[PDB]
Amino acid sequence: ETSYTLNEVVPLKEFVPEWVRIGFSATTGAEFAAHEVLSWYFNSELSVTS
Amino acid sequence: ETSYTLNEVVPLKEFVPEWVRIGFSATTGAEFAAHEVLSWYFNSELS
Amino acid sequence: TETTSFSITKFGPDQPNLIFQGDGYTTKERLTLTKAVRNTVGRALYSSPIHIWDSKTGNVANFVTSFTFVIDAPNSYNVADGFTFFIAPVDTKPQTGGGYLGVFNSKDYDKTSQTVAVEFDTFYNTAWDPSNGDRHIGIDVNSIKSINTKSWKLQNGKEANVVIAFNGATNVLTVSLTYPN
Amino acid sequence: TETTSFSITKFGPDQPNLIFQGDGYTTKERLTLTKAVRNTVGRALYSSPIHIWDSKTGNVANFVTSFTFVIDAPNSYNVADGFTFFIAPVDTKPQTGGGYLGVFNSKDYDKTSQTVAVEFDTFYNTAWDPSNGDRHIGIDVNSIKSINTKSWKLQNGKEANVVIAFNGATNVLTVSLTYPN
Ligand SMILES: *[C@@H]1O[C@H](CO[C@@H]2O[C@@H](C)[C@@H](O)[C@@H](O)[C@@H]2O)[C@@H](O[C@@H]2O[C@H](CO)[C@@H](O[C@@H]3O[C@H](CO[C@H]4O[C@H](CO)[C@@H](O)[C@H](O)[C@@H]4O[C@@H]4O[C@H](CO)[C@@H](O)[C@H](O)[C@H]4NC(C)=O)[C@@H](O)[C@H](O[C@H]4O[C@H](CO)[C@@H](O)[C@H](O)[C@@H]4O[C@@H]4O[C@H](CO)[C@@H](O[C@@H]5O[C@H](CO)[C@H](O)[C@H](O)[C@H]5O)[C@H](O[C@@H]5O[C@@H](C)[C@@H](O)[C@@H](O)[C@@H]5O)[C@H]4NC(C)=O)[C@@H]3O)[C@H](O)[C@H]2NC(C)=O)[C@H](O)[C@H]1NC(C)=O
Ligand SMILES: *[C@@H]1O[C@H](CO[C@@H]2O[C@@H](C)[C@@H](O)[C@@H](O)[C@@H]2O)[C@@H](O[C@@H]2O[C@H](CO)[C@@H](O[C@@H]3O[C@H](CO[C@H]4O[C@H](CO)[C@@H](O)[C@H](O)[C@@H]4O)[C@@H](O)[C@H](O[C@H]4O[C@H](CO)[C@@H](O)[C@H](O)[C@@H]4O[C@@H]4O[C@H](CO)[C@@H](O[C@@H]5O[C@H](CO[C@]6(C(=O)O)C[C@H](O)[C@@H](NC(C)=O)[C@H]([C@H](O)[C@H](O)CO)O6)[C@H](O)[C@H](O)[C@H]5O)[C@H](O)[C@H]4NC(C)=O)[C@@H]3O)[C@H](O)[C@H]2NC(C)=O)[C@H](O)[C@H]1NC(C)=O
Ligand SMILES: [Ca+2]
Ligand SMILES: [Ca+2]
Ligand SMILES: [Mn+2]
Ligand SMILES: [Mn+2]
Repeated sequence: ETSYTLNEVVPLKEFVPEWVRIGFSATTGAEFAAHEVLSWYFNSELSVTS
Repeated sequence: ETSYTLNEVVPLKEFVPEWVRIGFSATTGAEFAAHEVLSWYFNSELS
Repeated sequence: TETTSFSITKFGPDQPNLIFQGDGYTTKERLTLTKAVRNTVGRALYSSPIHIWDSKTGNVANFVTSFTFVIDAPNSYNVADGFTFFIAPVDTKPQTGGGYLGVFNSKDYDKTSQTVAVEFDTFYNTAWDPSNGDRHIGIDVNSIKSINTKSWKLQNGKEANVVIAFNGATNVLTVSLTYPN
Repeated sequence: TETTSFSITKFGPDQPNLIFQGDGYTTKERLTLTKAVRNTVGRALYSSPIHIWDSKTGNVANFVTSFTFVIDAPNSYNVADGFTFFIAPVDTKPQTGGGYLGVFNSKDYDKTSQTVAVEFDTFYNTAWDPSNGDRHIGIDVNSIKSINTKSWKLQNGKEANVVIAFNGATNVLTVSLTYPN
């Protein structure tokens, strides 16, 4: 039982291209653990007029 | 104001695979015309 | 639970979320499947595979698509060949052109097709189109000889708002073409 | 309004929505990025590209992603290295593994990286992680050093629900993880 929240003002347009791919990434090194995603939902909406 | 409707019964199960790819198509032959689309919306809700 | 959706108002020069086949491309906010050119077949499928039905439960998906296509014809006396919205296997590739709308082969029920397809046929093909000729909406399943038809009066140069839903339960496919004017 | 959505709640052997990179695979109905093995990198991407912003308007998208994840370590003391949700260019390939989470190649600001990522880092890397040495949720952008972090108590084997949202107007990314029970 515990919850964490974080948020930073990130101006996405100047770091990422108009078109982008999204997804998950996980790694291991000298030490390790198993990472698994049990579910995934995503919704993006973008207006098209200045 | 002019509509056309047609709703037939068709079991997709018996015909298309579980994973399909949807899209548009158009052709010509001896006769022709320009077939172009302007907007496209889609939504699947499978439980 | 397993949803998939997308809305595209304008198609840019580069349309990443689409896979173009045949002579299909884009030009000025719109998607162009064919030009007013003899013999051509241009298709455009959405890039990500869709989960239509689950075997484990037998549930089918409910879905609704909507769009605004348009047929540009110089002379309204010799229009061809049509337009389609198909549901085909992931690895779908363009098939026979012309009267087959680039989706089917032969007028017989070939199981290999696995592609249902609603169409807006704008040209009379004897061995598979309604005897009275007449352009028409038409549902298909593994063949070009429509499973049912509805005469349609082509309104050249005029865009047409179409909606197409499916009830995975009652398995009823409702095609719907309306001219905004 | 350009839009893209999908829900997945049962990954399968043949789960075509995704793109698997590295040692990523879909087993036990769950998306498996890595297992309890050394030096591996498992990434999975949604097949369809998404339009995050537009040039001829300057409009930026508005989005939300919700996912449940599980980091199961054999030993709760020695855990490494981290999970991550990322936004990268259309043709991303796995980058440096290990402490670099597979999405970055260095600590310096790599302008050409074009990758922003919300990381859940379970291993202290003295070279660039927060001095306190706590597991943390961090927001990276063009480098493995987070521009902001929040200490987080990893619950070995328990599933946390994460909710990340982005407001195109105020441009504030929001991330929330919650361990029910
Ligand atoms: C009990 O607990 C102990 C304590 O645990 C610690 O404390 C707890 C409280 C908790 O916080 C724990 O989380 C925490 O770990 C355990 O002891 C600790 O164990 C750690 C695991 O090994 C260990 O950390 C590791 O350190 C090495 C680096 O050590 C050397 O280098 C340091 C600089 O980085 C330097 O400062 C050190 O001094 C040291 O240098 C010398 O090393 C000699 C031999 O070790 C030693 O004799 C010398 O004395 C020493 N020099 C001096 C002056 O003393 C580091 O490499 C590890 O990092 C990798 O994993 C972490 C995540 O786990 C990643 O963040 C990181 O990116 C690394 O990831 C990849 O690891 C791969 C291997 O797993 C690399 O590969 C190699 O491939 C070749 C190919 O043939 C070969 O197979 C090698 O064997 C592989 O290693 C991989 O390579 C690099 O990346 C790739 C992509 C290429 O770019 C390649 O070119 C690169 O080289 C690498 N990738 C990357 C990107 O780095 C890790 O941090 C702790 O130091 C240790 N002790 C302490 C006090 O913490 C104890 O083990 C536990 N016991 C049990 C039974 O469980
Ligand atoms: C004024 O108006 C008049 C009248 O218009 C009509 O009436 C008005 C009122 C209105 O209703 C209009 O809509 C009406 O059109 C107009 O005159 C009429 O014009 C029509 C158009 O030219 C003519 O019809 C054509 O007829 C030809 C020949 O006869 C057909 O019918 C036979 C009996 O059914 C049949 O057996 C024949 O095989 C043939 O089909 C026909 O070829 C035309 O069909 C093509 O076009 C239509 C529409 O675009 C399309 O639906 C068809 O599918 C077909 O499309 C493709 O067209 C291209 C380009 O021509 C073809 O390319 C050639 O292909 C070959 C090789 O292909 C074959 C092969 O050998 O392998 C050919 C084989 O026959 C075929 N076999 C079978 C069983 O299909 C095979 C097979 O499919 C293989 O599997 C192929 O994969 O393919 C070479 O490569 C050549 O180099 C290449 O050029 C494609 O083959 C073809 N694709 C396919 C899949 O078929 C069309 O039906 C009317 O007859 C004509 N006369 C009258 C009195 O109406 C007049 O011109 C107007 N004038 C003015 C000034 O405006
Ligand atoms: Ca026809
Ligand atoms: Ca780390
Ligand atoms: Mn027909
Ligand atoms: Mn970090």
